[PDB]
Amino acid sequence: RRTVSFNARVARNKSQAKKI
Amino acid sequence: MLDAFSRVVVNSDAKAAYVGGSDLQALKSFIADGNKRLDAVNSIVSNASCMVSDAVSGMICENPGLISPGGNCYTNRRMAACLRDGEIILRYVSYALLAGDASVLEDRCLNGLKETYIALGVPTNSSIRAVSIMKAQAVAFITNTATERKMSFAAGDCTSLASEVASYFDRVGAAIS
Amino acid sequence: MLDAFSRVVVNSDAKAAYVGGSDLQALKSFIADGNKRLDAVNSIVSNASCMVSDAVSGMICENPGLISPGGNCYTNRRMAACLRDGEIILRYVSYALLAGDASVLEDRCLNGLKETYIALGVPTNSSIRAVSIMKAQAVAFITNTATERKMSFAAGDCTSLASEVASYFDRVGAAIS
Amino acid sequence: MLDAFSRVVVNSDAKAAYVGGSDLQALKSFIADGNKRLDAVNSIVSNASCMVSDAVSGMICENPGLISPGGNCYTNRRMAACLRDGEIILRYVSYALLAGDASVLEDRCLNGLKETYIALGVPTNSSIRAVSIMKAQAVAFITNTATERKMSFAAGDCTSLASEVASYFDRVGAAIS
Amino acid sequence: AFSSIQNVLTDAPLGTPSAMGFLDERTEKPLMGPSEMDELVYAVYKQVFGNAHIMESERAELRDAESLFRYLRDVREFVRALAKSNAYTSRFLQGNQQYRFFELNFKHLLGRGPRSLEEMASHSALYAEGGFEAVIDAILDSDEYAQEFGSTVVPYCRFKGEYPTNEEFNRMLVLKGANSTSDKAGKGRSKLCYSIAAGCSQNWLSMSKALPFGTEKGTGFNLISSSRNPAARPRIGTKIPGGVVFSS
Amino acid sequence: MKSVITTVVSAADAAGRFPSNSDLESIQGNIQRSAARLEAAEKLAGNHEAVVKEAGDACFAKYAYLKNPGEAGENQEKINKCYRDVDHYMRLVNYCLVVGGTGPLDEWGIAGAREVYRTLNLPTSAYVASIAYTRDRLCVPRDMSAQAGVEFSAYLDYLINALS
Amino acid sequence: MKSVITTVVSAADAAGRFPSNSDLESIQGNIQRSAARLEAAEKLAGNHEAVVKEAGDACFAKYAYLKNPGEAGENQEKINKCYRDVDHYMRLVNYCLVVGGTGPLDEWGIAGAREVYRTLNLPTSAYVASIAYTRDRLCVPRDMSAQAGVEFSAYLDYLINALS
Amino acid sequence: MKSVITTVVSAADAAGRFPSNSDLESIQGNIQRSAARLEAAEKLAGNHEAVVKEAGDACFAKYAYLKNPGEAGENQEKINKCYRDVDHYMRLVNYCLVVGGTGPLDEWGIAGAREVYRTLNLPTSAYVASIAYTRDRLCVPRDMSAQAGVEFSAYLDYLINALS
Amino acid sequence: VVLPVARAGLAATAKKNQYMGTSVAPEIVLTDKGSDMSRKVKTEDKKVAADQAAAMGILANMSLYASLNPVKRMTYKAKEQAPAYVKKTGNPVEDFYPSSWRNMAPVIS
Ligand SMILES: C=CC1=C(C)[C@@H](Cc2[nH]c(/C=C3N=C(/C=C4\NC(=O)[C@H](C)[C@H]4CC)C(C)=C\3CCC(=O)O)c(CCC(=O)O)c2C)NC1=O
Ligand SMILES: C=CC1=C(C)[C@@H](Cc2[nH]c(/C=C3N=C(/C=C4\NC(=O)[C@H](C)[C@H]4CC)C(C)=C\3CCC(=O)O)c(CCC(=O)O)c2C)NC1=O
Ligand SMILES: C=CC1=C(C)[C@@H](Cc2[nH]c(/C=C3N=C(/C=C4\NC(=O)[C@H](C)[C@H]4CC)C(C)=C\3CCC(=O)O)c(CCC(=O)O)c2C)NC1=O
Ligand SMILES: C=CC1=C(C)[C@@H](Cc2[nH]c(/C=C3N=C(/C=C4\NC(=O)[C@H](C)[C@H]4CC)C(C)=C\3CCC(=O)O)c(CCC(=O)O)c2C)NC1=O
Ligand SMILES: C=CC1=C(C)[C@@H](Cc2[nH]c(/C=C3N=C(/C=C4\NC(=O)[C@H](C)[C@H]4CC)C(C)=C\3CCC(=O)O)c(CCC(=O)O)c2C)NC1=O
Ligand SMILES: C=CC1=C(C)[C@@H](Cc2[nH]c(/C=C3N=C(/C=C4\NC(=O)[C@H](C)[C@H]4CC)C(C)=C\3CCC(=O)O)c(CCC(=O)O)c2C)NC1=O
Ligand SMILES: C=CC1=C(C)[C@@H](Cc2[nH]c(/C=C3N=C(/C=C4\NC(=O)[C@H](C)[C@H]4CC)C(C)=C\3CCC(=O)O)c(CCC(=O)O)c2C)NC1=O
Ligand SMILES: C=CC1=C(C)[C@@H](Cc2[nH]c(/C=C3N=C(/C=C4\NC(=O)[C@H](C)[C@H]4CC)C(C)=C\3CCC(=O)O)c(CCC(=O)O)c2C)NC1=O
Ligand SMILES: C=CC1=C(C)[C@@H](Cc2[nH]c(/C=C3N=C(/C=C4\NC(=O)[C@H](C)[C@H]4CC)C(C)=C\3CCC(=O)O)c(CCC(=O)O)c2C)NC1=O
Ligand SMILES: C=CC1=C(C)[C@@H](Cc2[nH]c(/C=C3N=C(/C=C4\NC(=O)[C@H](C)[C@H]4CC)C(C)=C\3CCC(=O)O)c(CCC(=O)O)c2C)NC1=O
Ligand SMILES: C=CC1=C(C)[C@@H](Cc2[nH]c(/C=C3N=C(/C=C4\NC(=O)[C@H](C)[C@H]4CC)C(C)=C\3CCC(=O)O)c(CCC(=O)O)c2C)NC1=O
Ligand SMILES: C=CC1=C(C)[C@@H](Cc2[nH]c(/C=C3N=C(/C=C4\NC(=O)[C@H](C)[C@H]4CC)C(C)=C\3CCC(=O)O)c(CCC(=O)O)c2C)NC1=O
Ligand SMILES: C=CC1=C(C)[C@@H](Cc2[nH]c(/C=C3N=C(/C=C4\NC(=O)[C@H](C)[C@H]4CC)C(C)=C\3CCC(=O)O)c(CCC(=O)O)c2C)NC1=O
Ligand SMILES: C=CC1=C(C)[C@@H](Cc2[nH]c(/C=C3N=C(/C=C4\NC(=O)[C@H](C)[C@H]4CC)C(C)=C\3CCC(=O)O)c(CCC(=O)O)c2C)NC1=O
Repeated sequence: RRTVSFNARVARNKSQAKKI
Repeated sequence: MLDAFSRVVVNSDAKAAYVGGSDLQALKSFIADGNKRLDAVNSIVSNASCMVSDAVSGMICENPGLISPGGNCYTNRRMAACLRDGEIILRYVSYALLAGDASVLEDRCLNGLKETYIALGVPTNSSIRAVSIMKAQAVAFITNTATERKMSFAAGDCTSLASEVASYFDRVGAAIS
Repeated sequence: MLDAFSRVVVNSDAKAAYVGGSDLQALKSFIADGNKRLDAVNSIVSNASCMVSDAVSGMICENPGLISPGGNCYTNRRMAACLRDGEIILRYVSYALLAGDASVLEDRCLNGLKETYIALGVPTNSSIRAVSIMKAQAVAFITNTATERKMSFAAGDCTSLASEVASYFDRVGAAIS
Repeated sequence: MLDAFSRVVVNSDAKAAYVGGSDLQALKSFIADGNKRLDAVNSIVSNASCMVSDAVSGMICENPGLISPGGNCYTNRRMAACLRDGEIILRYVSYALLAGDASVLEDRCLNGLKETYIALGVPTNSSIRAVSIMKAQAVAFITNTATERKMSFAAGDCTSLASEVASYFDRVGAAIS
Repeated sequence: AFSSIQNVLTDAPLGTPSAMGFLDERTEKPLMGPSEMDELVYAVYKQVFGNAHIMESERAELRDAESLFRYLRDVREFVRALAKSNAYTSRFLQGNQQYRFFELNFKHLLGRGPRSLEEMASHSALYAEGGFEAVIDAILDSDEYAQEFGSTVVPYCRFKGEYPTNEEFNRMLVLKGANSTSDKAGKGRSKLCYSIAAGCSQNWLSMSKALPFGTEKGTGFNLISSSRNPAARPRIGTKIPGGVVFSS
Repeated sequence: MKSVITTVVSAADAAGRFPSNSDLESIQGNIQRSAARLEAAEKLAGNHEAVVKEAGDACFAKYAYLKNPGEAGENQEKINKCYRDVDHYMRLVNYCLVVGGTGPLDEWGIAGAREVYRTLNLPTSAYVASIAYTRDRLCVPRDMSAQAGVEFSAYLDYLINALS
Repeated sequence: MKSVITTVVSAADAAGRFPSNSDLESIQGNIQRSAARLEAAEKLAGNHEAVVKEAGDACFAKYAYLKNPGEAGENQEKINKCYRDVDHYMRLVNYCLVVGGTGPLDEWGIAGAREVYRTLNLPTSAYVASIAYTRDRLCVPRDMSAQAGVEFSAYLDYLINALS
Repeated sequence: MKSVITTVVSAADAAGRFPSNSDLESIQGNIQRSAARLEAAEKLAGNHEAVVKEAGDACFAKYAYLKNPGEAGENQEKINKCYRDVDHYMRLVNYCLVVGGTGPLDEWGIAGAREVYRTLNLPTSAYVASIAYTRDRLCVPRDMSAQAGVEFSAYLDYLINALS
Repeated sequence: VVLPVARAGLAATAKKNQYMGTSVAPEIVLTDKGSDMSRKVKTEDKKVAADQAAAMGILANMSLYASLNPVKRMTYKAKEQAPAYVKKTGNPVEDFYPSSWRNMAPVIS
């Protein structure tokens, strides 16, 4: 249930880097 | 963990000695017969799936109450856990034959194994019997005296590797007894 | 954890009684000498890294078998762990000096300290020396009887706090013996 | 005659031996720098009654639990027995400085010493503290850096002998550790 | 890696619906809704805290970490926010020893027990360089947390079958207990502290209390001693045709 | 420790795998390179008194401020505990040439070593002045062979870069 | 009661003589070892309701068949009679640590035990599994001192050999 | 930024709680020491150029091996950087008197300081030979108030106990 | 079949050296009058003796060194010594103030 192609806090990063 | 060269330098560290030419003649013959040590461990890992299933079902043959109601190899749930366990034991004694020192078998596999088995209900006299079959399977592949499966080696004696791996299989019985 | 005011509360909660004026004179005197308690805490934490360096290396002087091969303070990894422990005993005593109560020293630092040091194999007759070398150095700066590092205090009697710290350092020595 | 100087020790009784003026003149040309070494052992044994009087009292000077009621240098006679064995250690070190080796010290004075002190309940963590005061006196008296008393020596350097007589005092400290 | 106990005799692990909701651009997750939400929060409260039985005036100080959890649906950030709380250090840091605090971080945040003294001493190497928050974020941002739980499921005690040491399974069974078992019952006093630093193992009755229903909890004990003798050298002989060979 | 054999059997243990053919290809290289580093091991074993004698006084020639009073090399017992702590390091280079890995250095001689030398005011620049002296004192066809010198010097400057 | 005192008196009462120098020499051993076995006794006395709960669960863990319909632990009023009979045995070990010999275990726990448990179909191997669990769940400096555990685990070994 | 006011609001936010009147009393003590630690603030800030001229040469008085070619302070641009790297700390001690806390030394001067002086081989013994000068240069009825010399000599040896 | 006292008394006689408890020690005396034919060294053997009287110049002076230490009467605290057994009579001028401690007082000079 972990689904290996996944992250946790670069998911936080790139939504506040594509806006930059 | 340690190997056969690390075992010598922790003996000399109790004396603060240097590993000199008196102590080095055991290590100069470990590298001299070092081709035969590699030649013996792919005689075991090439036959390891046949070795586990023969040793576990050969333990069922001499003890048919393991597969009756109330035996601890009864259902598919318990029989696959017994087949997994004998593959773990054969894996750690192939690490120990490769290193040349039984450190990694004794702390990772065998340390605390007796308390798992007397909490899960695993019979230890028949578990020793499955290890003691695959000890005899391992000495027959190394000395090339198995009835099927003649492998292609070079000529000489591997009689000190066959009794080194027989002492690694004897530590498994001494740790769950 | 508890302090000097909270031990008076939890002893009179056990009797279902309000804290009267007959139990306040041990606490009204505590805030009267409370400035010179704080004046004597920072004579310990400002000299702390020299005290642990002296108390460990004086334990090496009295017991020279700690740095023999097979000694407990032999190699560099075991030497730095001994320097880290004497800073921890000094850290928890200097909480209990600040709080005026040996609650927080007892159940975070001394809780199971004896059973840890047996299992590691730390010698208990040398580890009581390192808490007693720095016991004498902690009654040094309170009584201002230091050979080097004279510190500029105000004049008066501080032998109540010097005797209170000597109670706290033997609470460690009664815990690991 | 140096081989005969081990004859007077091995008989377990009293025998006196000496060298002449012409015999020592052959001795100081045979061995290296022997005028310093006879100046080394004369500087100790001229002050040997003050050295064990200061070291055993210096052991109480920082550890007064030995003269506490319940200690081991209490009741009138154990203090006299401790002063005898402090003087036993000083004559074997100064003979090891004179003979040039520790070969008479570790077998006739330190062999069996660790098991004797733990049989009697002698605190061996404080006897190493009494040896290190006698080590600190000895390197002062060899190098003439003793503050309260200055002898008259020929000029030169004696730091090889002071490192030699320091190293015999660690061998006493290594056996009782 | 078969593990005959795990989804057979226990339950299935709880958690969020999927991890593909983060790549969805009109949402953040399959939105659970406040009956499907708070019963997952009941399982994080029963796992990070043991069975601590937190009151109504202790949950009010955790009001802010749930309100972020029902918008940002990451489970790992909810566990990180609950371990830096006052309610996590007043139960597991305040009146305990140092290896009692460390052995409960392996229970509450990994579902296993510590395998070594070298692994345990490196957690006190992180206490010296940042306090207790350096221990907690290094467990959470580890590789072992990423490839077992992730952002999706609660960190549960997992029967793996293929443990890297056999002793790791033993210390997991001592750490979790039955379901009527919290972790304040010792007065401080780490249970695994003697066996980590010496290298011995645990007691068989303390492990078999925490095993599931249907797994022979206790049988197999001979009435002689429960551990092994390291100094014993037994003679184990093999029959050949002629005699008996003691390959020792 | 860390060596060629403990690398490949702990890489195999974390995957749950048997010893494969790539793991036995590695320990063939332990067989082929062993005659180099067991010649540099047994040369440093029978010559360790004279190579720590020369490494000890090259420390104090570059740093004669240590024999100022109050410093590290104050008296003769502190000179003698300096020659001991560089004879400890040449023992571990002999242990690393025998094992064939950096294992005995980084957990008997480097682990904790920055912490204990910072507290006890020992400078690390005096420790690296001794070890770098023996790396230039080696010459190629006299003191060992040309391949034993590459093994012996590589364990010397692994110790240098760990203290720097 | 078999003790140190009642052994030397009965050996002299049967011979008709006064207490001699060897009979007083053995009461001296009752003084040199009373310290170890009495703080093994008050440790057991203050923590007895937690130990017999943990011990009595070890017989219903290994021998879980006893709660089947028909056996000795069939209903609820027979389960607490097992916890009562284990608390009886731990109370008698506390008496043997007080007296100084196996007297209260002989006269009150062991004599007539095998005839009772055979007549009432009680398996003696499960009055043992609760006792043998208490014997190996004993840590050497944590639960008591070193010599207090030698005394405590010798009356447990006495009861194990007497029920087998 | 560890100080008196942040640690009573980052332990109520970490408690998830309003500030009650226990951490209202915790900065009643901030009023009382603010008259004394701001006395030592501008007494450093008008005198800072002389007290690093008087402390910075004392490491070049103690350690004259630093000026040797091949060592650390081998030319004047390294000397001029060295008086800059001790005027940074006297700027940082001036902030630690203003904020009432160890924050601006903890995150700007000692944070990661032990790796940069190791890799560049700048000896840290000469850094705390210079803070130890100004710990032993202050005479308290002349230089400041009696309580300001407490607070000046509390943040100087806080640097010494953090750099060694 | 074995004798335990014979077999262990012989094993403790060859391992333990015969020379430990006898308290002998090589006493070295140097004589030097400046000339060359005056410079003997005499390494003879003497059983050294426990000097009973000069220990009271060490045991008493350290007992009043540690009496006057303010910070070694704390962190080095002595044990709780019981009084000898004299029998209480009933009159307090013999019980509280006995004849061994009658009119004794310290005078500091
Ligand atoms: C009850 C059922 C039952 C069995 C399953 C077998 C089980 C079995 N196998 C072997 C023994 C063996 N088993 C093998 C294994 C193999 N041989 C090969 O050639 C294959 C590659 C591989 C998988 C079949 C080997 C190599 C030996 C020993 C050599 C020999 O048989 O001579 C032994 C002898 C071990 C001993 O002497 O203690 C036994 C009991 N016997 C039984 O009575
Ligand atoms: C690295 C070391 C290492 C091991 C040695 C094994 C040890 C091991 N075996 C089992 C678990 C088990 N092991 C067996 C095995 C056996 N029962 C028998 O009757 C046979 C004699 C024997 C097979 C040869 C069985 C039947 C179970 C399952 C018990 C059950 O279902 O209740 C478990 C419990 C974990 C689980 O299955 O979920 C563990 C840790 N695993 C490891 O990680
Ligand atoms: C990377 C993988 C790898 C391997 C699998 C082995 C493969 C291997 N084995 C041997 C070599 C050998 N192997 C054997 C072994 C045997 N002969 C017998 O009759 C016995 C049955 C058996 C004992 C186990 C002997 C006796 C030699 C020659 C002795 C020696 O040179 O070591 C040799 C050296 C001879 C040659 O080069 O042809 C090699 C390369 N080595 C490796 O590097
Ligand atoms: C074997 C080698 C060996 C040593 C390393 C020293 C170690 C040492 N130092 C002190 C003793 C001391 N230690 C300090 C502490 C310090 N001194 C200062 O001026 C600084 C502020 C601070 C760290 C440098 C002080 C002030 C004393 C003197 C006694 C005291 O005042 O406490 C004591 C005895 C304390 C006692 O028992 O009363 C010992 C054993 N002694 C040895 O025999
Ligand atoms: C909360 C309080 C608290 C402490 C007091 C220490 C206690 C402590 N010390 C060590 C660990 C150790 N402690 C010592 C200490 C010493 N050996 C000696 O010879 C001296 C007598 C003594 C120093 C004065 C050593 C040498 C080790 C390492 C043992 C080893 O590596 O084999 C460990 C093992 C795990 C770890 O390393 O963190 C623990 C818990 N740690 C704590 O968390
Ligand atoms: C912020 C931290 C902080 C401090 C560091 C102290 C600083 C401090 N110490 C004392 C004050 C004092 N300090 C001492 C102590 C001593 N005098 C001696 O000669 C002994 C050696 C030593 C005993 C340990 C005494 C006796 C007083 C006076 C009592 C008092 O005014 O409370 C005072 C009151 C008046 C004064 O002297 O300045 C202050 C402000 N207070 C604080 O709030
Ligand atoms: C040549 C061999 C030789 C020695 C090496 C010394 C060693 C030595 N010392 C004592 C005997 C003793 N040694 C001490 C000494 C000390 N107690 C202390 O607290 C101090 C640490 C230390 C003195 C500084 C004491 C107090 C006794 C007497 C013990 C007693 O009477 O109870 C004994 C008596 C054992 C016996 O007689 O059976 C011996 C062999 N004496 C020797 O004859
Ligand atoms: C048993 C009788 C006996 C002795 C006691 C020695 C005595 C002795 N030593 C030296 C001579 C000397 N003695 C010393 C010794 C020292 N100088 C120092 O600065 C140190 C303090 C001290 C070392 C411990 C030195 C350095 C010389 C000169 C070199 C030498 O002659 O060896 C001289 C010649 C001095 C002169 O020319 O007048 C004599 C008589 N020899 C003996 O036969
Ligand atoms: C630590 C930082 C922090 C904050 C600043 C607040 C801010 C905040 N509020 C809400 C979440 C919410 N906030 C409100 C509040 C309101 N809606 C209204 O119509 C009213 C005008 C207003 C009350 C004054 C409501 C109703 C929700 C829940 C919305 C929902 O049901 O999905 C959420 C989302 C988390 C959740 O899903 O519950 C956040 C982050 N909470 C925090 O954790
Ligand atoms: C274990 C490792 C090990 C070493 C690295 C060497 C190190 C070493 N070299 C020399 C000693 C020497 N080494 C050399 C060799 C050279 N000098 C030069 O200038 C040339 C660059 C180079 C030629 C290759 C010479 C010429 C001497 C004698 C002069 C001297 O003292 O340097 C000595 C003194 C003892 C002796 O002469 O043998 C030692 C210990 N020996 C060892 O046992
Ligand atoms: C197996 C690896 C291993 C080591 C390398 C040593 C490391 C080492 N050296 C010293 C101890 C010391 N080391 C020195 C060393 C030196 N002084 C100098 O001028 C130079 C910096 C250097 C010599 C080249 C000195 C002077 C001491 C004594 C310091 C003291 O007394 O505090 C100590 C402190 C304890 C002691 O005295 O033994 C330790 C742990 N120990 C080990 O187990
Ligand atoms: C002073 C010493 C003293 C003792 C040691 C005990 C011994 C003892 N136990 C039992 C009695 C018992 N013992 C058990 C125990 C068990 N049955 C099981 O299922 C398991 C085998 C085991 C749980 C531990 C049970 C169930 C009984 C009651 C039997 C019955 O009532 O039929 C009885 C019969 C009378 C009774 O019911 O109590 C006696 C005399 N009583 C004593 O007075
Ligand atoms: C008077 C009777 C009596 C006994 C017979 C023992 C038996 C016993 N041991 C433990 C308790 C324990 N006993 C051990 C065992 C050990 N501890 C270590 O550190 C060692 C490594 C190892 C001994 C060698 C451990 C680790 C526990 C804790 C188990 C737990 O987690 O509760 C407990 C539970 C009480 C507790 O919480 O501590 C009991 C009753 N204790 C007693 O009071
Ligand atoms: C803000 C921090 C600050 C300091 C730490 C001092 C540091 C300092 N001290 C002196 C300079 C001096 N300081 C003193 C004072 C004393 N010397 C003693 O020996 C007495 C014990 C003590 C009296 C309290 C004296 C006598 C001089 C002149 C002598 C000298 O040090 O060169 C000077 C040169 C200019 C001057 O006199 O001020 C400086 C910058 N000044 C500062 O501005």
